Amino acid sequence: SGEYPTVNEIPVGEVRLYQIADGVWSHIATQSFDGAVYPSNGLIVRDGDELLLIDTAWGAKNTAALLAEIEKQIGLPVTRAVSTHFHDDRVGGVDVLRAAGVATYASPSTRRLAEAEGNEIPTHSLEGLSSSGDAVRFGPVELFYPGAAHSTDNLVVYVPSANVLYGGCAVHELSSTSAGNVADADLAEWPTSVERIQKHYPEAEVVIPGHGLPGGLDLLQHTANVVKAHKN
Ligand SMILES: C[C@H](OC(=O)c1ccc(CN)cc1)c1cccc2c(-c3ccc(CS(C)(=O)=O)c(Cl)c3)c(C(=O)O)[nH]c12
Ligand SMILES: [Zn+2]
Ligand SMILES: [Zn+2]
Repeated sequence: SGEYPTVNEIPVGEVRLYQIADGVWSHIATQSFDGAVYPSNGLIVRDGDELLLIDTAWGAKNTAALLAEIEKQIGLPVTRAVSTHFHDDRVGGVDVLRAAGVATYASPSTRRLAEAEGNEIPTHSLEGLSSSGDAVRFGPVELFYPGAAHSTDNLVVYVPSANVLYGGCAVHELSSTSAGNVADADLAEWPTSVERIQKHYPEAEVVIPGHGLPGGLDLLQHTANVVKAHKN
């Protein structure tokens, strides 16, 4: 159909790519957790004759499959990866990346939390992101720390060439009916963090959530709405 691929269409272990814009893809994979199956997204951004990866494919074997799919579909080497928070859907697979020549990065907050939780740990620390509203450049993207939301360390990623906003797990898809896995969330700060994203990226054309279908800037307001209803 060429439509964005949904949880039931992706067996656990296989990875899909979806072209978002020129030089921008999402990657989609599925994983089992606590007896249910979930999709999750990441991003790929062309960086000259190399690629920048945002987030793993949620597990070691999924991430190996991601690398194979990139080779098949794109054929440029992944040289760097950024993980946007410490959960396994973002860092699970960092060891696979590190053994495939990829330099792995995350904020110091993410690295601390990953280490404390027993999740895989990116090698390199991203300074300059410790206060909400902070932004830094990283190859063809901007990394932005909006404040605590889904997690206290969550980062969002903007692709200025294409006006693509990758919200990661701080942003939910339009069909969502709850705020996802909130165990490490700050439901009270989340709307404020989303407002910071809205103010900083008003020209975003595509908004990609951490899980589920991309859309437009409405994903941000919807996220605030579902989080408020969850807190309530
Ligand atoms: C890998 C990730 O682990 C955690 O978070 C986690 C938190 C604490 C512990 C305890 N040490 C362990 C693991 C995770 C595991 C399993 C599921 C998720 C979901 C998710 C996403 C969407 C929906 C549909 S929705 C919006 O309509 O609710 C749902 Cl149900 C869940 C999300 C997310 O929200 O980012 N992260 C998910
Ligand atoms: Zn998470
Ligand atoms: Zn998530």
